[PDB]
Amino acid sequence: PLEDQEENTLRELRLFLRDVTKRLATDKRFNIFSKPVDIEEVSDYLEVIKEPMDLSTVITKIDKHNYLTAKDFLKDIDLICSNALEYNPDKDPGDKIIRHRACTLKDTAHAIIAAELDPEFNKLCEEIKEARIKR
Amino acid sequence: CGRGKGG
Repeated sequence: PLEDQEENTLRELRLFLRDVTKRLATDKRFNIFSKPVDIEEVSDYLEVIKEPMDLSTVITKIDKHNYLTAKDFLKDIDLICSNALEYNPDKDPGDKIIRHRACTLKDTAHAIIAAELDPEFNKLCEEIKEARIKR
Repeated sequence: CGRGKGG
């Protein structure tokens, strides 16, 4: 009944989220963020970063029905960016590019979300998230 | 800060 209409609305967001995540992942610049960080080159990511994230993990989380709101999905694109700034020093040019792309990834994601997605449509998602986190 | 990616 109601739970019906609900999942039709979620399925729709969940579809959009795949398309944003495909767009960010094709982008040349965001390539370093499309894999999980390796611990071969980086022998200390996990001692420095307590919550790793990447774009392919986001992909799967979409299919795992983890993102109830666009805001939830941005919570994880946001964690991509803060992870980079928290890990990489910004003196070396090499270090700096990554830093740049992380801010850019974040800004790109938000602008897309800000521009393609109907404000009325978020409100519906959030009203569904608060419902499912109850009864 | 971490050691860096490239070294």
